[PDB]
Amino acid sequence: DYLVTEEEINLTRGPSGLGFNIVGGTDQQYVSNDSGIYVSRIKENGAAALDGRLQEGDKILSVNGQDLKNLLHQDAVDLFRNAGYAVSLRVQHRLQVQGSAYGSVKAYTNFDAERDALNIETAIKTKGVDEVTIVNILTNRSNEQRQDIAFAYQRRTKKELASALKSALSGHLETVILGLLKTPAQYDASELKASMKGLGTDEDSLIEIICSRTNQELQEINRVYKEMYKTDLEKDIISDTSGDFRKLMVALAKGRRAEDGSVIDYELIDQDARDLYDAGVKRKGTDVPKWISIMTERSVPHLQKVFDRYKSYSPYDMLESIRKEVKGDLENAFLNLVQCIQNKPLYFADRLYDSMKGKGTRDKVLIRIMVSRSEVDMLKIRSEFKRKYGKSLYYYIQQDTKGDYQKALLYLCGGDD
Amino acid sequence: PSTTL
Ligand SMILES: [Ca+2]
Ligand SMILES: [Ca+2]
Ligand SMILES: [Ca+2]
Ligand SMILES: [Ca+2]
Repeated sequence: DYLVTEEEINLTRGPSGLGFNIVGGTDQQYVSNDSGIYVSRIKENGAAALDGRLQEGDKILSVNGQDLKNLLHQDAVDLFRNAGYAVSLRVQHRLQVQGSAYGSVKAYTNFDAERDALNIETAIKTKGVDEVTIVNILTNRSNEQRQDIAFAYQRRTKKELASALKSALSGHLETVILGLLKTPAQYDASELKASMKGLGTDEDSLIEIICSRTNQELQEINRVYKEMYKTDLEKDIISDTSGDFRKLMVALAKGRRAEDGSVIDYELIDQDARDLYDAGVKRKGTDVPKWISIMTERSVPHLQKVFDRYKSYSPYDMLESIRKEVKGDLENAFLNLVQCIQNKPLYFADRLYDSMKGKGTRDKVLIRIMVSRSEVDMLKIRSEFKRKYGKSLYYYIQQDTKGDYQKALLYLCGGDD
Repeated sequence: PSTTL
């Protein structure tokens, strides 16, 4: 999913300074228990920007040959402030090279935003509305292509595409289409905002989003949430949850989980496993903060190994331990989180099965998963679904939904099996 | 707390 490259960058400090900011240190950890020094910002027309090599999110390994390993924040700052005007940096980059490789919806190769916008306008305005054409277009374009369509639509009609579709569509189909027209962060932010109703908060939707999104996704959600609603996501969580459930949700929503490490820390894997047992099944009652700290701070690959080592000590695996130890929203949040850590595509496959298996449909959950995972890991979700349930995700959608709504969801599924 | 350099 990611690539790591190292590189020596040589900067000359000009009248505007080096032109970048840093975070980190043993006392100001960027992510949980990470003491590294990271570039947080790069100023324009500064030395780093005009050089081009340094990038935000870079880890700074050394300055003028001095290693930035396990330093106080101030000691790293002092090494920069006491450097000369010729500054040599060894830096580590982190590059994401996955994209939509495991998504079911790909960018349409022969895309033409103006053509799509015109054909959707025509479909909206034909007598009776041509929902088939609207579904065929919008579910067979990537999210960013949909944004270009919406821009071209507004330019030619002087009306917003989402407003026009609110009038042209109804029912679950409208929910699907309007969801697809939001960016991933806008969609997640709006779903979280809608779930927070004070004492009527939709904990299940809160849990699903907060427990399953990564650091990078949550950082974008936090930024977009603030722009859209003029309040920080964390503040709305605090005012709409309570108890240990609130502390868990707040911790997860920060999106500061330890990032994937190069070295597997076997000693910490074992110690975390013992701690989880000692805090839960081994004792009367539960030390919930210890569970929260471990499960929100460690990297996902680390915790995967922790949960297996936990079985060496405990007669019960982590999931059945949660069921035995806690109840209510807190129990449901831990259960979702542990499933997300162990196998995220299987987590979504099981949530999709649950949304359809019984009487009627939990359309809110079904739609949200099909919209939000279609460009992420729907191909992996489909593989886990077929392996566990024998029939395909496509088949269950077909049995539980009908009409143009069904057709849109099957396009988001992408194919059978 | 970020530090400008
Ligand atoms: Ca129609
Ligand atoms: Ca409507
Ligand atoms: Ca116990
Ligand atoms: Ca059903």
